[PDB]
Amino acid sequence: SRNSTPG
Amino acid sequence: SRNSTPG
Amino acid sequence: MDKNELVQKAKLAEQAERYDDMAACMKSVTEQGAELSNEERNLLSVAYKNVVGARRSSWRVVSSIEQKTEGAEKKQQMAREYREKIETELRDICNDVLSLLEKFLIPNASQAESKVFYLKMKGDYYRYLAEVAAGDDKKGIVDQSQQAYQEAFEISKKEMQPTHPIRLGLALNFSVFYYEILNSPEKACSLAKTAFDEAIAELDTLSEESYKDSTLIMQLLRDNLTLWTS
Amino acid sequence: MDKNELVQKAKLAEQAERYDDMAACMKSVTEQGAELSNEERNLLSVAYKNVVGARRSSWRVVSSIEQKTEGAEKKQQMAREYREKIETELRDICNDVLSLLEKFLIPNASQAESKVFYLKMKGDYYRYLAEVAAGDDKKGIVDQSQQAYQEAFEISKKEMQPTHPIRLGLALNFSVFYYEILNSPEKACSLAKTAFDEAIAELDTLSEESYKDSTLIMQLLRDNLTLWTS
Repeated sequence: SRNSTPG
Repeated sequence: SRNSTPG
Repeated sequence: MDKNELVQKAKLAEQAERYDDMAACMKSVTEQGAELSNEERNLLSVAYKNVVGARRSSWRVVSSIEQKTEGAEKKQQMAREYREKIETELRDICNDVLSLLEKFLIPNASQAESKVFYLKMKGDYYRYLAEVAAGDDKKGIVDQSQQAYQEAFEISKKEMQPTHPIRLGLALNFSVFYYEILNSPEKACSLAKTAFDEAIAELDTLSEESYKDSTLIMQLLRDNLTLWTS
Repeated sequence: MDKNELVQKAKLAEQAERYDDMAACMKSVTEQGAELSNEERNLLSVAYKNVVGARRSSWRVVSSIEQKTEGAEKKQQMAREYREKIETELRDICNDVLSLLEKFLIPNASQAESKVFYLKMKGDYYRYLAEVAAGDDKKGIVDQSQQAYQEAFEISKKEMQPTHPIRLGLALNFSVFYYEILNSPEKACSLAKTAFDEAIAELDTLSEESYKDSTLIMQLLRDNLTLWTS
C-alpha cells in the first residue's frame, strides 16, 4: 500500500 | 520471555 | 440488545482491534444469564485478555522507570503516581472479570470443560492482581489464584484427556503461576513437563477442531521448560 | 498542570504506549499558549498520529467488512453502524487537532520550518476528515486540505533545501492527497517524482542530523511512484 509520512 | 495461554 | 447481535458486534470489534468495545459486548452477553457457548466463551476471554494485557504491559514499563529514578525525587514521584493510576485500571479490569466469573460463569457451568475454563480464568485474573499486589493483600490474592487453578487442575485430570486444549492451557498457566508467583522453578517445570509428555503420548486423540490449539500450547509448554532449565 | 511536568508525563505515556494520555498532556501544553519547542512539537505530533491512526485503521477494517457483506443485510447494517461510530471518534480527534492548529500552533509559528510543519499537519488532518467525508461537507474539507498543503508547499520550496525531511515529507503526503483524495494520479506522480529528483540533484545538502529521515522519505516517494506506475 502507498506510504504517507510516518510522522 | 515465558509464555502463558493466548487470549 | 439481542444476544446474537452483541456477539456479532464483538466479532466486529475484534477485527477492528477495539477490545474495550469487544469486552463490553461480551460482558453484556454474560449478564443475560445464559450459559455461554464455546464461541462466546472464547470471545469473552480474548477481549478481556487484550484489555488487561495493555495495562500489564504499561505497568511493567512504568514500574521499571520508577525503579531506575531513585535520587531524582520529582521524576520518581511522577512515575509512581502514573504507575498507581495504571494499577487502578488494571485492578478494576480484573475485578470486573472476577465478578462475572463469580456471579454468572462458574455457577452456570454445566460441563466439566466449561468449569475448568472458568476456574482457569479465575486463577489467571487473580494472578494478574498478584503481579501488582504488595504488602498485606498479596498472600490472600495469591491463595485465591492457587485455589482456583488447583480445583481446575483436579477436575481436568479427572474429566479431560491429556491433549484437551483447555487441560493443556491450564497446565501452562498454573506452571507459570508456580514459577513467577510462588517462585518454585521445580514445581513449574514438573507441571509443564508432565503435561507435555502426557499429550505427546496421545496425539491420535487430537481432532481437526482441537489440534491447532493443542499443538500450540504444547510448544509453549516446552518453550517454558527450555527457558527455565537453561 | 505545570508545563515541564506535562511534558514529562507525555514522555512517560509514550513509553507506556498510552497515546490518549500522551495526547492529552500535549494538548494541555499547547493550550498554555506559548510556542512549542521542537521536542514538544514532535511529542504532540506523535501522540495524535497514534490516536487518529488507531481509528483510521479500525475504519478501514470495518469499511472493508461493510463492502464484503453486500447482500447480507443484517451484517452490513451492523458494520455500517459501527463504522459510523468510529467515524464520530475520528472526526472528534481531527477537530481537536485542527482547533489546536488554528488557535495556537499556526499563529504562534515564528519560523518557516515550523510554519511548514503545522500547515502540513493541517493538510494531513483535513485529509483524514476527507477520507471519511460524504456528501455536502466533503468538497469544503477537501478544499481546506489542499489549501493548507499548497501554502506549506510554497513556503517549503522557497525556504528549505530539497533534501529537508519536512519538505520531502510534505511532498509525499501532498502527493498521496492528489492520488487518493483528488483521484489525480498524474499530478500525484509528477509531485513525487519532482521531489525525489530535486533531492537526488542536491545530496550535498543532507545533514548528518537528519540524513536518515531524508533518505527514508526519498525511498517512500519512489515506492509510491513505483506502485502508481505499475
